[PDB]
Amino acid sequence: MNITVETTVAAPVGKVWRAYTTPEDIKQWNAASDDWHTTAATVDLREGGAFSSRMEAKDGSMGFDFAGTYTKVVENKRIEYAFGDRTAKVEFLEAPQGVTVRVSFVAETEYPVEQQQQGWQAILNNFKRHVESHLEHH
Repeated sequence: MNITVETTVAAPVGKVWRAYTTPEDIKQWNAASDDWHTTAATVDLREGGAFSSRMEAKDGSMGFDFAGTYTKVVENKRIEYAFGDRTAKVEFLEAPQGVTVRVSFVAETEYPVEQQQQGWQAILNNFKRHVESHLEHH
């Protein structure tokens, strides 16, 4: 199954796209802890480029290992990449009222379809909150 999620934000396409693939920006809404756990996020912004972001737990709070590599990028607007044994493609749409960000990915059988849908949507929602924190828009 293919799972699709979408989030619309009131921000310039260039700023959203650049923030979408900045690791320091990613840390703003993910990959951080108060109880002193080791997190790091990296993004390699180039077609064919490869990157990995990881979270670690000192006490056992949270953590994970995510890796991905880019296969195609178009007009800073259409991007396809692979992550582990699954793949995803993100599209950026310019709207009169705002910019819409759409992410489609292949379902992982180990996790419920609904849980994955909400998870990836939450990521875009975190991107929305990132915009809101970095732009009056709220």
